[PDB]
Amino acid sequence: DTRPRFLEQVKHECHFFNGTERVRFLDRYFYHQEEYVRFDSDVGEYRAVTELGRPDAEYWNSQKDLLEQKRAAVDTYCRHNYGVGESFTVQRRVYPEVTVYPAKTVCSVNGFYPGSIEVRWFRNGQEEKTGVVSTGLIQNGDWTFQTLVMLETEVYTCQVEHPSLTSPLTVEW
Amino acid sequence: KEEHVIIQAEFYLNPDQSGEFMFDFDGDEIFHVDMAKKETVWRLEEFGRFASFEAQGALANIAVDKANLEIMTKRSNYTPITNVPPEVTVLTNSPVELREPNVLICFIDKFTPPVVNVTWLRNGKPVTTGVSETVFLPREDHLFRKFHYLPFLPSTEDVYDCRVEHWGLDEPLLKHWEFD
Amino acid sequence: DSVTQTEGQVTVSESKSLIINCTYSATSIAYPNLFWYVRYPGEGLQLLLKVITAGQKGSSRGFEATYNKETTSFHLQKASVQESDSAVYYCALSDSSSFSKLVFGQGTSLSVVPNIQNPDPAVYQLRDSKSSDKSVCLFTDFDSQTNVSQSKDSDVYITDKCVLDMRSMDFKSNSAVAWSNKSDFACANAFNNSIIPEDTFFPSP
Amino acid sequence: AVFQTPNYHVTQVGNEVSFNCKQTLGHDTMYWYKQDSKKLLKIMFSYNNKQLIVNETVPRRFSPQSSDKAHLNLRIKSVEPEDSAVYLCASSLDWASQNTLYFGAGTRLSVLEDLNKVFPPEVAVFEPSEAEISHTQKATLVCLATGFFPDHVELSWWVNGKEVHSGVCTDPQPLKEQPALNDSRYALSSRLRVSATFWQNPRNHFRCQVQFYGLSENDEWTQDRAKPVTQIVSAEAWGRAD
Amino acid sequence: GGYRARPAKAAAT
Ligand SMILES: *[C@@H]1O[C@H](CO)[C@@H](O)[C@H](O)[C@H]1NC(C)=O
Ligand SMILES: *[C@@H]1O[C@H](CO)[C@@H](O)[C@H](O)[C@H]1NC(C)=O
Ligand SMILES: *[C@@H]1O[C@H](CO)[C@@H](O)[C@H](O)[C@H]1NC(C)=O
Ligand code: NA
Repeated sequence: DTRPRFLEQVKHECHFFNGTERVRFLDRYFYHQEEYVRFDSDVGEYRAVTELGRPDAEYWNSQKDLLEQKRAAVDTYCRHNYGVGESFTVQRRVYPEVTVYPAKTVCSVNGFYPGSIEVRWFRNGQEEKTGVVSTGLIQNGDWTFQTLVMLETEVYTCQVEHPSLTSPLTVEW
Repeated sequence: KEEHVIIQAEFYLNPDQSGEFMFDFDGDEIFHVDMAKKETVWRLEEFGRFASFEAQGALANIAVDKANLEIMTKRSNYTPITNVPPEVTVLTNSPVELREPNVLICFIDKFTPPVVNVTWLRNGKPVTTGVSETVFLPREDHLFRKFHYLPFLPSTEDVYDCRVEHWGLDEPLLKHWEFD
Repeated sequence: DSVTQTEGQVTVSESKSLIINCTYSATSIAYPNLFWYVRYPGEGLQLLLKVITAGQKGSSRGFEATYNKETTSFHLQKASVQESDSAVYYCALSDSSSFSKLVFGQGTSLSVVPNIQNPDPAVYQLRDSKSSDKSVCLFTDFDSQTNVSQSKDSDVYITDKCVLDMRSMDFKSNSAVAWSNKSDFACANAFNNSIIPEDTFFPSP
Repeated sequence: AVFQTPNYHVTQVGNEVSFNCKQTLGHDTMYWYKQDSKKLLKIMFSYNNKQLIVNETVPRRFSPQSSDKAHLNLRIKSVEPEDSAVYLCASSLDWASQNTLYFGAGTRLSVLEDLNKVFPPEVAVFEPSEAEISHTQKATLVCLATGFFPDHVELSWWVNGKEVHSGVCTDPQPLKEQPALNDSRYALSSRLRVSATFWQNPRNHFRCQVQFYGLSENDEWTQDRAKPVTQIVSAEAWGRAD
Repeated sequence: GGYRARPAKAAAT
């Protein structure tokens, strides 16, 4: 209740650029929200981010087989875990559910994955670049996304382009 | 053009003595380990049919984090964490239609430490039927985020609220939602 | 869950090629790590080589082992064994999905036998420095292919073949010792259950 | 390095034993392995940062202990005959399966039903034969260590007060003097070969030494024969011109 | 497949 809190955080990060061709591994330790020591696969050893991690960086780098182990993490850890979940994470495709309806003072795209999406307003047969109000990408926390793209201004067509579909998705009103 | 980030995030918090272990993929949780039941909990049930994870390794990491926290607390001369109140947003999973099943989402963001009380209020009274919530999710600024869900049939006579209690808040925060 | 390797003792002449078989049972562990550990005489266990990536091969001290996916094997090979290679070799695995837990094979005892350039096989009687009545029989300087048979009499004791190296002379020799308390025991018949060279010297005392 | 103690230990069924181990590699994880009489290697415990993480259905007789990351001790509360084995201490960087394990020299435990079966060796040296000297100009001495139990011995040769290793061959395993009995006493032989001119110098001294590991001064002994304690038994010979 | 946890390291004392 009134007593103070103390938080330790550890984050082992794998950054993938174009699949597993280029991988960066980060072993990060935190006290509260401050990173005090870090292993960067681009560096090849532990380095103190602040003075708080200076004992750990010196101690860990001296351990038998430590540097050999952490330099292999891009293969034994990052590239491995990438392939374990590739079929339902990197290759996960859920196509969007699009509804177009007006409001009183709207193209609603819901339940799609991944987050990369592209939506335009056409009115009519020529895309309208003025008056577009986009809510932005919203993460639902359940491996689905949603977004609201509004237009206040005839055939109205909302065009959604998403990696789950081979061709654009159009909804008229 | 496949650019991704997989993060194994762990924390341990004193004196509450609570820790967690989860895998993040592009901001989504793959799984977490329930420390009490020593079980791997997949964010989606279908994930468990395609991959596996020995939850015991997570319990070993949390134990190391607990021992490391006591050491790091000594290194800082017992400097505590500074409270950060959260931003709370309430939205719906899909467009709202009368008498059509939907679910409310209470999104709690940018807060630390990872300890919150969350309560759904239907017409000012608590509701606990069919609610679900996620574990504390990591952020790039090393704060935390969290998702709470409440399925509901939208009606004109029902009004909902998400009451969030945090130590960084001087008073309970309450976000409102109702049908037009 | 299980590792199977060559059983028992393997005797190889120096400079011959060697293979020690090892297969593992891909049952509950879908992707194991494979190791070879070696224990030299009078020393502790230590890693020879390991392979943690399926497909790759590891090598050390002239040895070589390939993590064969399809064959589920990790055979240990060396093109020309040396006398210093005599040791116990253990094949091992660990499940790569959980805590390190080495599952060892039964172990293989390798004995690399040197070539005796100028054999001079003989059986000698040696007398105790303290009691002139006690004596032992020494079979020595025989070629490397000769096999010393253990005793099948409980009152006759015969040791295995031993290789000693007089380093200042650069001279190696095999030997075995036989002794007994039986009254009819003699060095002339002590090794009769072995097939020894026909030109073995039996000095008449 | 990985250090463990004791090297050898004999005790009676129902007694308590304590093994201790230390590693200086800076590692987080340490192990106890059991090497039985058939020389099959099987894991018993794994500790990571003073916390047990692996227990391979080990009888509650065994109580591992670690108050420090570099230390892992093992206590057997009431030994049974099947506990007779070599216990290996090991360490690894962490509990990741890819890590190499670094082992200690081992603790050789012998659990006996009756300590009256413990015997120190009798040692005798047999002088080179005149026939070998005339035939090869070399001289082989033979040492016999007989009648010891258990087989916790270390044999060494000493020439003119200095341990030698050249020209020495010791049996890798002892013989059972009565192979039918499971409690059979053992015999061990070793050879030392020198040039004939070295053996024929009366100023040269040759000594075979057998270090025996048996009971401690702490154990009680009611028998009439001497307490078979840890001791060195030696036999010697001087050079013979004729 | 099986996910591989990266083990947490014990801090220097
Ligand atoms: C991405 O990785 C693949 C790996 O097969 C490689 O062929 C390709 O050249 C890389 N770059 C691009 C732009 O695809
Ligand atoms: C640590 O904090 C205590 C209490 O606030 C203080 O007495 C002490 O001087 C501090 N030590 C350092 C090194 O700041
Ligand atoms: C949450 O509820 C518990 C139990 O009533 C209480 O102790 C705590 O102060 C509340 N607030 C927070 C932020 O945990
Ligand atoms: Na080779």
